[PDB]
Amino acid sequence: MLDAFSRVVVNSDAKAAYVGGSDLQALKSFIADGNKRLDAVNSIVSNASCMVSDAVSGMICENPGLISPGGNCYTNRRMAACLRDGEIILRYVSYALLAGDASVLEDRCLNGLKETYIALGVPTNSSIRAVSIMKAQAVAFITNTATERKMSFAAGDCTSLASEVASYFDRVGAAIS
Amino acid sequence: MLDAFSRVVVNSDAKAAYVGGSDLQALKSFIADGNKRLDAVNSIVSNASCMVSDAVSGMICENPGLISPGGNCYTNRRMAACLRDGEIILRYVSYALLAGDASVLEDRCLNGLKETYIALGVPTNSSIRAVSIMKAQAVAFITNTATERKMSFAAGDCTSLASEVASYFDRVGAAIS
Amino acid sequence: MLDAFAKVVAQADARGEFLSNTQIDALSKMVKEGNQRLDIVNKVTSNASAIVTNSARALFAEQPQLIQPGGNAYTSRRMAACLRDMEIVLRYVSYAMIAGDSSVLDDRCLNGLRETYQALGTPGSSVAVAIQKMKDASVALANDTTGTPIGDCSSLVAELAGYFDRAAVSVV
Amino acid sequence: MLDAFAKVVAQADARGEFLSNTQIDALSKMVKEGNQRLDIVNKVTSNASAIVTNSARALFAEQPQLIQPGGNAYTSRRMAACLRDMEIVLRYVSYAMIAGDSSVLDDRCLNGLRETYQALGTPGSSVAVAIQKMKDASVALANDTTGTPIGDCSSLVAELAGYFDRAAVSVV
Amino acid sequence: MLDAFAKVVAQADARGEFLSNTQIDALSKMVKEGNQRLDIVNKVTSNASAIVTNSARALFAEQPQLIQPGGNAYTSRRMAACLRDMEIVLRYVSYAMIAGDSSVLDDRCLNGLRETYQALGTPGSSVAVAIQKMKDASVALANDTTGTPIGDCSSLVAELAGYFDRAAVSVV
Amino acid sequence: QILKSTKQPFLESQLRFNQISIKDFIKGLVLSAPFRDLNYNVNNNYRFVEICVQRVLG
Amino acid sequence: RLGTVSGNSSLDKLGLDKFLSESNRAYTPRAQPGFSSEYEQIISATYKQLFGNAYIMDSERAEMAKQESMFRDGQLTLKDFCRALAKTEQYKKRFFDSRPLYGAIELNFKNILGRTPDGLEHYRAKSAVYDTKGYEAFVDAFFDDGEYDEVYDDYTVPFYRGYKTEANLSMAAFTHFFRMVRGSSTSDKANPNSMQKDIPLNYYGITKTPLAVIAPGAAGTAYTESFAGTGSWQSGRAGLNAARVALGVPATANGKSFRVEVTGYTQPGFGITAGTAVGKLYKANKLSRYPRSNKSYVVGFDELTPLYQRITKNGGTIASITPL
Amino acid sequence: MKTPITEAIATADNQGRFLSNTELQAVNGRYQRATASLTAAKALTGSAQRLITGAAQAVYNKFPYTTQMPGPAYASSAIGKAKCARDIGYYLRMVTYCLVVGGTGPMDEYLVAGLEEINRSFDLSPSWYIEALQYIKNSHGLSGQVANEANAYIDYAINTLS
Ligand SMILES: C=CC1=C(C)[C@@H](Cc2[nH]c(/C=C3N=C(/C=C4\NC(=O)[C@H](C)[C@H]4CC)C(C)=C\3CCC(=O)O)c(CCC(=O)O)c2C)NC1=O
Ligand SMILES: C=CC1=C(C)[C@@H](Cc2[nH]c(/C=C3N=C(/C=C4\NC(=O)[C@H](C)[C@H]4CC)C(C)=C\3CCC(=O)O)c(CCC(=O)O)c2C)NC1=O
Ligand SMILES: C=CC1=C(C)[C@@H](Cc2[nH]c(/C=C3N=C(/C=C4\NC(=O)[C@H](C)[C@H]4CC)C(C)=C\3CCC(=O)O)c(CCC(=O)O)c2C)NC1=O
Ligand SMILES: C=CC1=C(C)[C@@H](Cc2[nH]c(/C=C3N=C(/C=C4\NC(=O)[C@H](C)[C@H]4CC)C(C)=C\3CCC(=O)O)c(CCC(=O)O)c2C)NC1=O
Ligand SMILES: C=CC1=C(C)[C@@H](Cc2[nH]c(/C=C3N=C(/C=C4\NC(=O)[C@H](C)[C@H]4CC)C(C)=C\3CCC(=O)O)c(CCC(=O)O)c2C)NC1=O
Ligand SMILES: C=CC1=C(C)[C@@H](Cc2[nH]c(/C=C3N=C(/C=C4\NC(=O)[C@H](C)[C@H]4CC)C(C)=C\3CCC(=O)O)c(CCC(=O)O)c2C)NC1=O
Ligand SMILES: C=CC1=C(C)[C@@H](Cc2[nH]c(/C=C3N=C(/C=C4\NC(=O)[C@H](C)[C@H]4CC)C(C)=C\3CCC(=O)O)c(CCC(=O)O)c2C)NC1=O
Ligand SMILES: C=CC1=C(C)[C@@H](Cc2[nH]c(/C=C3N=C(/C=C4\NC(=O)[C@H](C)[C@H]4CC)C(C)=C\3CCC(=O)O)c(CCC(=O)O)c2C)NC1=O
Ligand SMILES: C=CC1=C(C)[C@@H](Cc2[nH]c(/C=C3N=C(/C=C4\NC(=O)[C@H](C)[C@H]4CC)C(C)=C\3CCC(=O)O)c(CCC(=O)O)c2C)NC1=O
Ligand SMILES: C=CC1=C(C)[C@@H](Cc2[nH]c(/C=C3N=C(/C=C4\NC(=O)[C@H](C)[C@H]4CC)C(C)=C\3CCC(=O)O)c(CCC(=O)O)c2C)NC1=O
Ligand SMILES: CCC1=C(C)/C(=C/C2=NC(=C\c3[nH]c(/C=C4\NC(=O)[C@H](C)[C@H]4CC)c(C)c3CCC(=O)O)/C(CCC(=O)O)=C2C)NC1=O
Ligand SMILES: CCC1=C(C)/C(=C/C2=NC(=C\c3[nH]c(/C=C4\NC(=O)[C@H](C)[C@H]4CC)c(C)c3CCC(=O)O)/C(CCC(=O)O)=C2C)NC1=O
Ligand SMILES: CCC1=C(C)/C(=C/C2=NC(=C\c3[nH]c(/C=C4\NC(=O)[C@H](C)[C@H]4CC)c(C)c3CCC(=O)O)/C(CCC(=O)O)=C2C)NC1=O
Ligand SMILES: CCC1=C(C)/C(=C/C2=NC(=C\c3[nH]c(/C=C4\NC(=O)[C@H](C)[C@H]4CC)c(C)c3CCC(=O)O)/C(CCC(=O)O)=C2C)NC1=O
Repeated sequence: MLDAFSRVVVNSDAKAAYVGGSDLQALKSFIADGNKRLDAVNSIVSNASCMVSDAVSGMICENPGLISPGGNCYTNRRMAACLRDGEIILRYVSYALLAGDASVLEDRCLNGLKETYIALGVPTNSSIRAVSIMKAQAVAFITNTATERKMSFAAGDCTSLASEVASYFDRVGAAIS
Repeated sequence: MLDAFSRVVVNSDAKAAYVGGSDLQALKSFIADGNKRLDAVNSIVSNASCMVSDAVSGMICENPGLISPGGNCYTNRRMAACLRDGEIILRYVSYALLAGDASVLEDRCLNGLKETYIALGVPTNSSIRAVSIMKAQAVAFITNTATERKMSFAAGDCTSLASEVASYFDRVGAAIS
Repeated sequence: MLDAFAKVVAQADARGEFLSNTQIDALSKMVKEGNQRLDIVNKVTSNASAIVTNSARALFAEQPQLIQPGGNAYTSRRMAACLRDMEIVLRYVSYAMIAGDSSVLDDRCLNGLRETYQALGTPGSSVAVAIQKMKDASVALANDTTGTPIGDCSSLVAELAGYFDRAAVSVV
Repeated sequence: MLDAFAKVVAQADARGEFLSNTQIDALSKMVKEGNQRLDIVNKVTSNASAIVTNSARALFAEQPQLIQPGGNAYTSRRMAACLRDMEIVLRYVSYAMIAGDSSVLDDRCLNGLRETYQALGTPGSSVAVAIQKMKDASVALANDTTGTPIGDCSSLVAELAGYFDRAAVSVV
Repeated sequence: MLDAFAKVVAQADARGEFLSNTQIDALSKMVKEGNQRLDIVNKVTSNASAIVTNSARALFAEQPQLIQPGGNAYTSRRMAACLRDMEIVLRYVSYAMIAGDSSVLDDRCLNGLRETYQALGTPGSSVAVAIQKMKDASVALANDTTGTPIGDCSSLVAELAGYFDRAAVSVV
Repeated sequence: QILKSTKQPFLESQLRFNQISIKDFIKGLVLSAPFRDLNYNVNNNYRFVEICVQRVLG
Repeated sequence: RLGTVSGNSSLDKLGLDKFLSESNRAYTPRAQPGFSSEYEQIISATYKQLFGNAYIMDSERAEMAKQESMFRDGQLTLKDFCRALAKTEQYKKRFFDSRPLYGAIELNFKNILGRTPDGLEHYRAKSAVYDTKGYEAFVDAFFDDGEYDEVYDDYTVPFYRGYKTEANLSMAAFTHFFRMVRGSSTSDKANPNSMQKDIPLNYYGITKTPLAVIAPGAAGTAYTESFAGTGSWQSGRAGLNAARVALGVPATANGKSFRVEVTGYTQPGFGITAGTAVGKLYKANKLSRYPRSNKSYVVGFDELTPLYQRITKNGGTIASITPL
Repeated sequence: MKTPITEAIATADNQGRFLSNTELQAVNGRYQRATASLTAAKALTGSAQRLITGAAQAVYNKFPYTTQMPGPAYASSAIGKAKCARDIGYYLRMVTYCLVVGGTGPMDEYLVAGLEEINRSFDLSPSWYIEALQYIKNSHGLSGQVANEANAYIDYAINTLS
């Protein structure tokens, strides 16, 4: 399973490259400000189930007829599966942040999620409308720009990694586009 | 699985006849030539470690692009598997000649190894160059004209039998083709 | 493409015998109810778009995420292609109504139609609602007694409801 | 297609080298038997409609369940398509007689022939017993001493049997 | 196919609103490279034979398997099959570079390339070196301002080499 | 020319097995040996183009 | 992500990473009291493993709140514990009663044994127990055989094993195994080849025919062709599937033949000018150009080049290409 | 299988058309002659063993060589006469299937297509079956419009053997 420490060793074994210290400086930049990844992960995994609390509630306020007859989150069984559907994919977003690659959301989640959501008739527009809501919901704990809450940080620019979650949120709508 | 003795039964079944003296004349001459075939397959299975030696170290000197970093026999599991993938397919034709029928080869392995192999990614032209390197490796041993090891048989001419193991191994190669 | 008459002929030929006396009056029953069956498909071809636009406006008022911006059937190139599928299955059930069987219906429409709806990403539970939205409107005019002499046409509209039910099953 | 001369071209093109001298004196043995090849294909295709209809007639005698109604070869569409495939194997065996190898018979006619028959449902054990009638009607046809002078062609009739038993084990 | 102007309209329709004014001056950076894209096409479309000669000059040298007797590209149509396949990975990248995305690159070349090499047995190992021998051959070839003024083009050298590595991972 | 000798009984069976298409079935009929000796040996190349655009392209 | 020789591993990117990472064995001969985060992880592992990653909520886990507690002293795992989970209402709601008998059999092998049965003589031995000796011996036909008492000793958890050469199933059982396993984000129901109402492998599991092993999550893996047999004995139709054989004069006219597998086309895409023809957009008979998608073709080697153009200029994605 | 009902469906499916008043008289005119054609099918069914064996003897009176000549294609033996009576029973069965469906559907599919491949292979003459069918044409003993429907599908079979 890939991470950014081992992204280069599946790159350099095309070259059979004994890694002299030129290409390793990005890994020495990965170990430089990986604390800002680490200080964002504790700002995610402690504030995790309030991301999904307004995900489908933010979806149903503008796409109202999925709790209507002929919806998709009509019953209690139809709705509670959707709240675990969104919380699984945000669990699998933040595996990739501390790892450093786009491994885990492709080799487990999107190795077959496009045929999943069309086997059930899960609407792909509303299952990216919530994740576009969960895009900007997941950047605000990294940014500390939130209307409601402040996390005890140190003050720098994490905008290299504030859009890296959005650079994981783009390829979750790769197949379910 | 079919036997040649079973082959005349279903021949005599949709015909709804009994067994006559007419088709019996093939099988009674098959009995007395049974020891000659029994003098064949014992030397096929007892020099099998040489035949899987020259299966894979011979095909790799005529395309060394698989031991290259990035090839399809590069790592030491795929190095281990190619030693293992060839020592089952000559074990199956040792079963197939005692029955005489190729259907035991067909239903066990030759129904569907081709559909796996392009999803396992291995090339088939490399395989049939490794299939046919066991083909002439086989037919030396049944006739006792092998160079570096000469074994104990009787005296005669098993070139009807030596075409039969050549009648198997092309269909081994045509299955992957 | 078989008929009701050709389905009982093709079962006879594979047995290799003539038609029995119980099978000719089973078909002589079927020809005297022919003007009932000609009066049914005259009702659902003289209203062959007033069924469809009133079934579309029923469904679009009920399910609102079809017309939403971003929807499956939102834009006007995916709106006539929604009304194309709502109009050919009203056509192809009415071919299966006049035949007496539905082997015209599944092979010319429904063979793998839920597999092409899988490839487009179409919600198929709502189109099965739209066939049921078309099914009761089709039997409300088949039961309409205007202009025709009055009799019993009971099992023919239960046959017509079975053709819509066979269409609405294999699209989800 | 490949004949026997096209074998050792492609059996040495991947090997890389030239044609070695120890192989071609076996191939100049084959042109001594070149005149005993072409009579023998002329023996088969002159009687090419008397080996087919004399062995389909002896097939339906022993197996009456194919021409009975509801059988596989019952109708006139499926009788003509039974005599079609009985002559198709008679072409591609005699194509392999003139060439010197099997590799046009089992590449254009036997590569999926039993899996054609498992999908259609024809008895694949029973096409082998029609072919083995045609084996015995042609090997015993190609041992006559009329039309040719006599001499031992016992080596070349085992090759004619060896493709007739190759279609006997292809179809089961 | 869709382009780099189309996706911010594809997220203006599938979201469903009007234009934000932050979506308008993000397109000013597209024409901050808009002239600077156009001379980058001149460094690859005027050197079409020049890269694909200089790369396959190198590729059989450290990897002599392709020219072996029994190698892949052995006959001259297979060696011409390399040259019609080396250029299209650069041609559709040259379609992708004037586009600004990889939609038409995935539409017409890439989707159907891993399995097509695997069915034919042409290796996935060495069709990535044909990316990589032209990868560094166009990093040098496009980084020079011979004819155009001098400034910042440090974005688009990480976009055409942001498309070769997309073609590298989509084939191995 | 829908005679018994001009029929193509092996090309007919591959259509019925859905092996080839209609476009591969029209291509087998112009390359059929009845179409050569009856419609291609008896006119030149400038009349045969008038046949293969009137019948094929319609 | 896609790759065969990308990092030397052929089947971690085929969808079997976590089915090859874990082993799921339990270490104590009875479950110790006091700590309830070390053996409840084993139960929710088996609640996705045996049910096939189906959603068991706690509203039905507390309906089944006896059968795991008797495992904690008194039952064995894999022999008795998931056997008790196979005799539930929740097991009978998904894999027994919404579907036919063979579909209940051929989904039980993925659930219990971790394989696909080949032919019908493996369907013969399992369905000779239901029609004679009920449902409870039908479920316990699996659990007391050589296929169950050898691969797992009784304190592991039953994994997937239908890809290895030590599991001597067939070569066709490989090809069915990636029809049944579509990554780790599917179920019995969230599977497009069969939902809960259907049967997975009706023809192909019986007749041992191998199929195109498509890597899941690929570009255009939303394809499966439908079924209609051809011929006049079985009164079938023609025009739905391309043939699986490629025999004849068009076998070796254009070289070696192939079978391609197109995902699907639409109405925008046919013209070579990037749009829709503004007009009536149809013919008079109101069908598409490809009036059902997910179609397939049989084509030789010397026309692979214009056919790969003609699919890809028209909006069709390709699943795979298999030679015939 | 062409019927009148599976032909007007096909021209409706060519034009994308709902079943108009044009296609509702092609299927109505089948119903005004399904009365007379189903009595003719019921009458030919009952008098089958009179008409089959009577036509098999009327062949042998016109062509007496067929009962005399040796070899397997002739009626000179017991099993040669049994296969001739099977064949007229195959021919007369497809006449009654056409009176049920109202057209020449079942004898197109099950009888006519592939027939000349058999009659050349097994050395069977097509004029042996004209004389068998010209017996059945003017010895079924029907009358009126019941005879008009049986005499339409009998000489459709004569014209595909001629
Ligand atoms: C129609 C009904 C309706 C809703 C339910 C909300 C749903 C909603 N929430 C957020 C957006 C958000 N939601 C959260 C979540 C939380 N904030 C916290 O700190 C808590 C711990 C946690 C639960 C309250 C955060 C951090 C953001 C981003 C910034 C913010 O709004 O605070 C966004 C913006 C996402 C985007 O830009 O696409 C939306 C639409 N808005 C609506 O219009
Ligand atoms: C097990 C738990 C555990 C952790 C999570 C880390 C905790 C941690 N976070 C940071 C440190 C930091 N975190 C931030 C981040 C930010 N500041 C902002 O206001 C932005 C909003 C946000 C950027 C996204 C910055 C800028 C630093 C200091 C630079 C650095 O990372 O060293 C540091 C370095 C400061 C120091 O040296 O003391 C440490 C130790 N260590 C632990 O032991
Ligand atoms: C490319 C690198 C390379 C090798 C690895 C060796 C391997 C090797 N051996 C043989 C050829 C052979 N190899 C054997 C096998 C054996 N002989 C015995 O008697 C033993 C019991 C047994 C185990 C060694 C036999 C019997 C032949 C045929 C020659 C002969 O002995 O008559 C061939 C020719 C087969 C062919 O390609 O068609 C090759 C390539 N030679 C090489 O050039
Ligand atoms: C009936 C016999 C029989 C077999 C052959 C195997 C079939 C088979 N072979 C391999 C797997 C393989 N087989 C080979 C072998 C070869 N590939 C090449 O490039 C060479 C042409 C050739 C050596 C001669 C290789 C290299 C692997 C890859 C192992 C891997 O991918 O990890 C696998 C995958 C194993 C797994 O995923 O666990 C299977 C099921 N099983 C059987 O029961
Ligand atoms: C216990 C183990 C066991 C065996 C190994 C075989 C042993 C065996 N081999 C042969 C006998 C024979 N085997 C051969 C075979 C060959 N001779 C050649 O010249 C070729 C090199 C080769 C294969 C073509 C021939 C020609 C005979 C003599 C003919 C015969 O009587 O079978 C015989 C019969 C005559 C005899 O008693 O010796 C027996 C019993 N049977 C067994 O039960
Ligand atoms: C003695 C008093 C007396 C009556 C007035 C009628 C009243 C009446 N009309 C209809 C029913 C009908 N009656 C007619 C007849 C006609 N419609 C016309 O426009 C034509 C002028 C006329 C003769 C062709 C038709 C066409 C229907 C069916 C239409 C409907 O659904 O009502 C029915 C139901 C079935 C029936 O019996 O016909 C009844 C009870 N019956 C009676 O017992
Ligand atoms: C060429 C086109 C064509 C038509 C449009 C119809 C029109 C039509 N219907 C009927 C005749 C009839 N039509 C019906 C049908 C019905 N009566 C009802 O009240 C129900 C609403 C409906 C049931 C479906 C009945 C029941 C009769 C017979 C009247 C009776 O019962 O006495 C008749 C009288 C003669 C006949 O039976 O055919 C005619 C001409 N027939 C045709 O041939
Ligand atoms: C265009 C078609 C065509 C043919 C079919 C052959 C036919 C043919 N065969 C022979 C000549 C012969 N042909 C045979 C053949 C046979 N004897 C048997 O017992 C077998 C039944 C049969 C083999 C199938 C023999 C034994 C000879 C004489 C020996 C010899 O050829 O020297 C000759 C005389 C010249 C010669 O001796 O070679 C000719 C013309 N040649 C042709 O040009
Ligand atoms: C009409 C067709 C058309 C072209 C063929 C190109 C050619 C071109 N480029 C530039 C203009 C430019 N071209 C470059 C490009 C480069 N400088 C570098 O350092 C790189 C090595 C090199 C890219 C290969 C830069 C950086 C500018 C802007 C000058 C500046 O930065 O001040 C201009 C001047 C007008 C302008 O600024 O847009 C023109 C005509 N642009 C076009 O519009
Ligand atoms: C590790 C990867 C992984 C996942 C991603 C999920 C994937 C997943 N989702 C659902 C299943 C589902 N998921 C949804 C969710 C939604 N539909 C909508 O319209 C909303 C927009 C959206 C919520 C955010 C719905 C409605 C179902 C169907 C439940 C049902 O059919 O009742 C199922 C079926 C489970 C079952 O019902 O038994 C599975 C396996 N599970 C996994 O193991
Ligand atoms: C290129 C060479 C070629 C081969 C190899 C071939 C096989 C072949 N045999 C077929 C059918 C058939 N083949 C048979 C033949 C038999 N079934 C029996 O029960 C008998 C044992 C046997 C006759 C003696 C029958 C009855 C059909 C079915 C015909 C139909 O369904 O229309 C079909 C379906 C199409 C058809 O002919 O109707 C194919 C493709 N076709 C070819 O064109
Ligand atoms: C629409 C755009 C398009 C694509 C994407 C395409 C791919 C494509 N590449 C092919 C072949 C090929 N491609 C190669 C190329 C290579 N093999 C190697 O080993 C080298 C590493 C590499 C570069 C030299 C070879 C050798 C073949 C022929 C395979 C064979 O004949 O064995 C073929 C088979 C037909 C043919 O020979 O052209 C297709 C369809 N063709 C197209 O028209
Ligand atoms: C041979 C007869 C035939 C079949 C079997 C068939 C299936 C079919 N339905 C299609 C589209 C479609 N079908 C629908 C229908 C619906 N979507 C919804 O939201 C509603 C629930 C439902 C109906 C109101 C829509 C919106 C499209 C267009 C989807 C697209 O273009 O991407 C397409 C794509 C091409 C087209 O525009 O027609 C095919 C091939 N088409 C045919 O002509
Ligand atoms: C339903 C469509 C259909 C038709 C038409 C049909 C004809 C048909 N007639 C046959 C034979 C035959 N048909 C006859 C009939 C006759 N010879 C005479 O001398 C009489 C004058 C004449 C009877 C009127 C005979 C003697 C044979 C046997 C030929 C043989 O065994 O070689 C055979 C050979 C198989 C057999 O019956 O043993 C076929 C296939 N089969 C069909 O499935």
